[PDB]
Amino acid sequence: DRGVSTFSPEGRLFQVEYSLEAIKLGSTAIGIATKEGVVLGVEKRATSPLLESDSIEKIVEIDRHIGCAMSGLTADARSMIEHARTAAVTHNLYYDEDINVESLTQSVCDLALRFGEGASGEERLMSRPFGVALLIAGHDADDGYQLFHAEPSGTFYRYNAKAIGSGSEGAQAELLNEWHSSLTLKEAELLVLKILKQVMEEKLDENNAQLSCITKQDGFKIYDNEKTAELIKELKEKEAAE
Amino acid sequence: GYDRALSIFSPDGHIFQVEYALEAVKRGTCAVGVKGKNCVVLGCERRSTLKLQDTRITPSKVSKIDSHVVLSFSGLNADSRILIEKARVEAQSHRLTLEDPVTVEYLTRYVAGVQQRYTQSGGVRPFGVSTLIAGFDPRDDEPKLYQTEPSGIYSSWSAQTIGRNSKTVREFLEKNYDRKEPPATVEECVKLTVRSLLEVVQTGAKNIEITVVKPDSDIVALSSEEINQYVTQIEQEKQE
Amino acid sequence: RSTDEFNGAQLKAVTVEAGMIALRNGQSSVKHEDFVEGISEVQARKSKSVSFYA
Amino acid sequence: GSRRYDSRTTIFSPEGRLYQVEYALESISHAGTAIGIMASDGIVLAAERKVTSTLLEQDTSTEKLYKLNDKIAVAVAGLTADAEILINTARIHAQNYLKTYNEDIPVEILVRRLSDIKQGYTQHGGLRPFGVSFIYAGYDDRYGYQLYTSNPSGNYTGWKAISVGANTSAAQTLLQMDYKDDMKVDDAIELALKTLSKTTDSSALTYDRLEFATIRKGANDGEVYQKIFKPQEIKDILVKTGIT
Amino acid sequence: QFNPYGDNGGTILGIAGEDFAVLAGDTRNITDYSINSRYEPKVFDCGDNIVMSANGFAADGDALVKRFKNSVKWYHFDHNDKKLSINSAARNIQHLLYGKRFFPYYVHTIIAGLDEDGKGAVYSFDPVGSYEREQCRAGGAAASLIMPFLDNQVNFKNQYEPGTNGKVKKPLKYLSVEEVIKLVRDSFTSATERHIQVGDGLEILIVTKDGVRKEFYELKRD
Amino acid sequence: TQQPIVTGTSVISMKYDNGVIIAADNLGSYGSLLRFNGVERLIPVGDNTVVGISGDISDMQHIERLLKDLVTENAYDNPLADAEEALEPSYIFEYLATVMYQRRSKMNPLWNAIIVAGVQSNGDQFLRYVNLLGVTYSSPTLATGFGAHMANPLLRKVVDRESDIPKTTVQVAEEAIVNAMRVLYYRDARSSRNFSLAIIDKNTGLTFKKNLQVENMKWDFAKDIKGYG
Amino acid sequence: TTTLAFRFQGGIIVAVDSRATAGNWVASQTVKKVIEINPFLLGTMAGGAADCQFWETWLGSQCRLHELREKERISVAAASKILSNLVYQYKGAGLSMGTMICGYTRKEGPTIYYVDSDGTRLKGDIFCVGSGQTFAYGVLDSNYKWDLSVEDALYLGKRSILAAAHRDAYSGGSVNLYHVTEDGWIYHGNHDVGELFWKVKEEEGSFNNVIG
Amino acid sequence: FRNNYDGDTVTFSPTGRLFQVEYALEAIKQGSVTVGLRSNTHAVLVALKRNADELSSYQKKIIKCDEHMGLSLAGLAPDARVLSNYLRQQCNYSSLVFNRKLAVERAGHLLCDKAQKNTQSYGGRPYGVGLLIIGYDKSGAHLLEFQPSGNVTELYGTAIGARSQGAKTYLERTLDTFIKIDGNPDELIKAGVEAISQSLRDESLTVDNLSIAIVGKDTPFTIYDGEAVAKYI
Amino acid sequence: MTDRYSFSLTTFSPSGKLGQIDYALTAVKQGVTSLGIKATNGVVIATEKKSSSPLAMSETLSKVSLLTPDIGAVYSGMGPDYRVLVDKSRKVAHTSYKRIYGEYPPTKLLVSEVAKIMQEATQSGGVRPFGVSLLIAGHDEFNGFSLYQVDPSGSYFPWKATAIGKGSVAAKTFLEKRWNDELELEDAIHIALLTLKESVEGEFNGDTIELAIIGDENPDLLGYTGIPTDKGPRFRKLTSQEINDRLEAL
Repeated sequence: DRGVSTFSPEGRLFQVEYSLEAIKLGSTAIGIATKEGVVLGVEKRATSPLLESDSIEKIVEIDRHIGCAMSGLTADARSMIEHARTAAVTHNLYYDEDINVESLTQSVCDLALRFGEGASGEERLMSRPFGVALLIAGHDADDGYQLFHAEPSGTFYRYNAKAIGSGSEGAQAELLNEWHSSLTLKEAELLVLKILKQVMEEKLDENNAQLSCITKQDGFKIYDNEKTAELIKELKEKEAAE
Repeated sequence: GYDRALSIFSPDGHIFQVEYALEAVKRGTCAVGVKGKNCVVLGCERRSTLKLQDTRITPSKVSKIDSHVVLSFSGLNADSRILIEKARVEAQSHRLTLEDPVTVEYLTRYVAGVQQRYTQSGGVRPFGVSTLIAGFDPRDDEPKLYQTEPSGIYSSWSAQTIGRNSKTVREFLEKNYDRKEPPATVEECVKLTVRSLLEVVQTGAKNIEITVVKPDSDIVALSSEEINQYVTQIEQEKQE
Repeated sequence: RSTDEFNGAQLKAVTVEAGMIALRNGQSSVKHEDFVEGISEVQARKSKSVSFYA
Repeated sequence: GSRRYDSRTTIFSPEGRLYQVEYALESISHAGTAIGIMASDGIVLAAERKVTSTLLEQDTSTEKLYKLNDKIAVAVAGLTADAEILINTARIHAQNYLKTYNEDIPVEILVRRLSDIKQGYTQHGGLRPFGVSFIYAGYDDRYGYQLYTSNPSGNYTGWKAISVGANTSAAQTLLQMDYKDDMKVDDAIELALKTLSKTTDSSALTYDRLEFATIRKGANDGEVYQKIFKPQEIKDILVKTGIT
Repeated sequence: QFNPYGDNGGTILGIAGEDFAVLAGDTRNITDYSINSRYEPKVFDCGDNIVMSANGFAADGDALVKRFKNSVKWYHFDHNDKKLSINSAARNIQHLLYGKRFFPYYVHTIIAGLDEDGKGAVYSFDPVGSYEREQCRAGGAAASLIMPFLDNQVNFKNQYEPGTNGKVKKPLKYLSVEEVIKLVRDSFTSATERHIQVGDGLEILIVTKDGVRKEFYELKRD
Repeated sequence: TQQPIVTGTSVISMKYDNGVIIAADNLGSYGSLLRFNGVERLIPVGDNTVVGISGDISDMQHIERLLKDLVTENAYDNPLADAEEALEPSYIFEYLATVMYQRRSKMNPLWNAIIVAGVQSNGDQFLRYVNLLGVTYSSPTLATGFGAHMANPLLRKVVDRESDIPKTTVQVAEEAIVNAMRVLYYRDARSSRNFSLAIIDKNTGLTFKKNLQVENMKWDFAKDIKGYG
Repeated sequence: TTTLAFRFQGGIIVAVDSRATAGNWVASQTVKKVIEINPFLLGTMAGGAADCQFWETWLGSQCRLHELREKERISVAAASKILSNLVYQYKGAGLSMGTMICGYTRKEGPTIYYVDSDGTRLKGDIFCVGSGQTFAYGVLDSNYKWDLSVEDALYLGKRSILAAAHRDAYSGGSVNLYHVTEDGWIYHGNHDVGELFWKVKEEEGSFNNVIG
Repeated sequence: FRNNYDGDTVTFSPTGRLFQVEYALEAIKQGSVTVGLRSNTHAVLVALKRNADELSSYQKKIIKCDEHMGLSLAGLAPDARVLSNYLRQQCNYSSLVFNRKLAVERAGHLLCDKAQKNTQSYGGRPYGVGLLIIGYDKSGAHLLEFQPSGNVTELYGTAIGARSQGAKTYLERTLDTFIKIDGNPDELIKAGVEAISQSLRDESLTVDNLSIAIVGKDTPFTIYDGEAVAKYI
Repeated sequence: MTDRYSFSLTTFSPSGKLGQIDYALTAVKQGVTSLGIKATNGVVIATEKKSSSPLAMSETLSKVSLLTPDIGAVYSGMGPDYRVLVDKSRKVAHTSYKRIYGEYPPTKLLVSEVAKIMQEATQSGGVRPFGVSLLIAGHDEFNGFSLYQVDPSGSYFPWKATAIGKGSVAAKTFLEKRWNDELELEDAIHIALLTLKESVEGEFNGDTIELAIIGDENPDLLGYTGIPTDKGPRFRKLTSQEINDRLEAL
């Protein structure tokens, strides 16, 4: 067998190459972060009118001032999110302090890393690093507002703007030009929805888009239905000039 | 015992096991849930064809997990038995430690975490088992109908079909129920569940179980004479 | 010194690759620089690129 | 050496049906026939031995019908070695429950736990699973007589008649035509012995190739009495029915 | 049967200024009637302007001081090279001490350092491991001689504002580092005279934003 | 909890300008029974340290195995031995101390009192104390057990403080130790005239004088006493 | 040591002391005996301060995990049972524990559970803890009325402490007051028991046998 | 190619080579280039910080172990995280008990033993990462080269990552130059600037991408970037 | 360091029935001949025991071993597998047996314990089955003399007569006729030796032929005759002279 132990000819881990394709199938998630708020907007998958769109979630609270988006294998990513939650509470106990987004990002990668092959310095009970990527966002003083993109590689990069999932490639191409330092919260919100309709297979609705923010004022706060609708409605009026 | 990797990702980014698990679900005989705003109505096919099988002591798919939380399935009949016991201990563990019976929402996550552990471990094959979980949340009468996948994902659904031939059954629910307003009464809702099941069952009144669970831990089973009563109405629609 | 565990055949490929590169640049004469680049093209692994996993 | 080589029986099959379990049913049907016929007033349980060797003292050695306790008897078909371990495990389980609660274990509970052990083996045990089917003929007051059978799968199913071992279909078909819901234990004794002879290639199925047991509540003063019938008692009732 | 824990006396005096904090302790080390050492500092700055003394049994304190220093390195790792808060340092010591409650460490541990507004802070630890913020709390063996003196004249506690006797007390006043050295010295001098354990020398660590300032005052050596 | 049997008592010491002077009785008393005689327990390691050991002799052997073991472990890997990975009195002191504290936490401490004395490579004088309790201090003059109550003050005269460490010459310190054993013989019942005097010097290295004996004793006053009441 | 909490029509009144004795000397005359487990729930500190700080901080840890997972405010009933099981298992350690876990939900009304190091879970409406639990019990029960204003309920609690405070030796310091609404505790401020004692003495003419 | 033996760690080819190590040498060349040089009194690391794209911020490649010691990662990035946490603990322990700082030679040796162990038996990947360990101690300045195999070697300069040959050409010419420079930070750093421009072909430096650190007699471990490194250029 | 196996090497053949059980059995058949006749007043067990090399001591080679002083046993198949299985069986019986009873195990009981152990070998990954068949011949109150045959499959049944090894087919048939319901101890031995000659001809010295009976009780052999109501060893291992004697009375 092709273990974690045994590498590809190049020297890459097998699981890292495979996990790229796994994420690709996943749900599109778009992140634009600014110093006026992190805006996370995600595509909600829907197969029936009969599915109830309230119950499902793809933005998941990990902590009072920490929001996350997930893509990849969802069921593995459901555990990933449970343990991330544990880590945060455990730090809060030790220092009486809200974890830096950046440290939290590292603490999660340390926990995906641990296999099944059988070490001699470490505890084994998995088989692989999770083949899921996450966008870990949040607010703290030192760095201001942050957005991180964690890879299955065991590598974290901070981003201004990052798109993962199906629409990874086409959303990123626009986000390079359109993202700026000048942008504020109301600016950012409209842009995300605009990119989202092009990469959405069907129509854009407020009932298959879910927006949230991390602001330091509110912490993690999921937007109600009404705000979401209104920014869609506002975007329509401008599109019909053309 | 076993602990070696079987969670080896394809180069098509999927666990092989999880795929096979999906294949298994289908084969298990259909189960249907459509919730009203005043009930949850559960239908399922059971084996009773065989002359010289006594149904009283042949196990019933529909399972008490709590007085107000019930569970049905499609999938491996061996693995469900294990599943049901796990839920029963958890259900009681909540009354022991946090007090009050499981909130339904909490048991759905418990059931899902078992499947997830099987994918975290390379040793343990996921069960090839999907379940319908239905009940009334504590201190409340709100009907919940939940659905699972054997891969460890859960979601709430207004109506559901799992098991054999979901195609014909799905197409019927898209025309016969609409989400804007649920069936008004228990009687209107029983009729739709019944109508849907008979599509892929073909008649019977003796073989099929319909179990209505209403609020405040009322579980009551339909007599064969009551089942037929709904069939008698529907025969007239089909004629006109 | 650069080349380690390469046969006669492999070395030969390193020099042939250099001329394609010199031609592409459009130099009259091949540079030492081009041979180095042929070494990591004859290599199985992909040529030097920015980080992205490692 | 050990890394390279594999004999994993813990692959999740692509057909939804584990291949090893498939072959264990084949192996069951090589072993002789055991028949459970549930009547209102008892379970008539009868199994033919598969040896027929003359030097072999079959008389003494019961090898298929083992009395666990007063209300519960098991007939074995399948691998006799694998079977021995499960007999001791099933005996200790009924005793432990009887000690804790002061009630003979309901039939349902006992059968379920034993099935779950078989299941466990292929769940993540790494073990080859036991290639045995057991008919657990049991009684308890609440539910009357109860009849369940197990599978190498770790699945049990209740019945009013079941067959395991050889000639599953031949036996099952006769019992369906001849047994009626209301026939009592008394009839079932006569019925069982005759259908077995007719399935088997033997001209007369001798008393010495038979094992016979009944579990009945028609034992006076509201009591339950089992009796593994001794080979010569099988012989007298063999003569009446005209097999001999 | 070994004694559960020994003792090594001493006395320390914690005072919070309002931009600085001063932790002073006798340099003597004493057990029974023998002076174990003349000069062996007890207050050590352990880092990020937090000074620490675990007065009482010195042996217990060597273990505690080290484990706390190991966490100072790691506070940078966990918080992405950020300043170790006095509050955060307090919680970390607390855990160890709860862990060594079942074999119970005898300490009165006072940490002093800087809070968020840049102010003086004095947090003091009971031997089991509870801690509370306090304006001034003395520690050690002669904690009880020293502490009311500081309470009365700093806080003006029951020092009536004249005319409004019984009601209003004298208005609270600013602390300055110079005024504070003069108080500390006086308190050590009284303790020297009535308590055998205090004397010989005093090693005062003044803690300011820009570092630690070490200054040494003689005390009677008889 | 170890029950102490055969005991060493008294290891006396004082610092001077260039190094340390360390001296001990040699005798393994077993209460009143002087079962063992001539027990050397000033134990050298390199030129730069002599480890004077007091307290239980049974434990003393166990402690010696650690010291033996520490010389081999430093020697491994590296060739260095000029002074770079050479031991220091600090390194040896701390190594013992950590270990001792582990045993005393389990309520089974190792029952000894250890003075480590020596000279650093830069040349600074090193004199610290560790004991069963793991009370750690550097002090200018030291004496353990019975020695503490007379030798501490005795040695303290000549060097009373840290700024007398430069003042005191090797000549004053040598004189002070000769007297000190004469006293210790007279008024301690576990102290023979037998002594080993080690000069740990940075300049000349180890000059180790074994088996110095004070051979001349005071009893003049005894003859005058004849009364009783 | 005098701490109490008692239910009334408008909520719960929690009134506590702050004097902590090490030895016989008051080592700290002010001490927070109000632990915010979370922003809606308050525990009283009693017995060993270290046992209580660690164990009510730890409860808070589970509280955070419950708020994320269930997305529903943490029941009063739940949080008390999790402490009671934990303290029981570890009972006979030396852990010195005595806490009334107080919270006010709209799903159970205002509620109090007394929990002990024993692992007792007692529902109640009057609970009081400490050496002066006998004096405070006397006054309180006799002027207890469920149907009562917020203002009268507060001032009863001030008086209750004060009566008990003089006579109990180790109770003194200052009084921390809270009135617990539905949406969590709201602080009703600190009042020095010394200063409080002047005001009552004059107004009501109480403590007229005491010569102040 | 696969072939040979590499799913099985124990088994080797006729020659004696284990394929696993070959892959791990390649892995270095794919990731970050970093160069080191040392004089008798200072030890220098010059690391080129890199990213995936423009909006990405740059990411440290020197990870500070201690005030007296450091390492820089170039092959597998999850592997490096492991070893650094591990090495942080070993310096603490050695400082605590022996009162003596973990000298650079032993530190490479403890490290070899850990990697070797995973490759000795089934279970456990080879650590594929190539680390360049600096450290300043009583016996002056050291630079070691941690092979994926578990071999440490003392060098005066070294270069790792693809097209490392260019850098080595320069360093050998100025071997003598570099060593006899002593007490000078400026001088050293300036040479190392040039060493890495030899490596880089059809590739650009940027001053913020260039990250340089020293540790020495008078200097603890310090990282300089931006305006700071503009001085040494 | 444990083998990285984590699973049963033993698989069901795709036609049913374990590969390995079949594999183990062949050894018993290939190995040299043993026969036994159960009798009413004893049990005769007999085996060929050919010189390995004339220079080899042919007395120290044994195939009869003791399980209890009442019950002895002989095997066919792998020699080294037997030795270990005997040692395990002494412990499994004796200690545990004494704790729950404090006697010697009856024969029925002893035979069943052995059956489980054989099964557990096979089931257990990293451990391949014991391929030996033992005949355990013994005495108990409640069943008179008994002979059980224990197969390497972990299954046992009692037999009037049985044989294993090469000559089993020939032997069983010869015996079948000669066996009677009432049997003399003397005749059981004559008949046994007569058949054994046909297994491999020649070498009928009683040295190279190993013969034991589970004869009648002796307080003589017991080594205390002070109370002679105590059961003596039922098992007797015959001398070479005794065998020599039997050849003349055949």
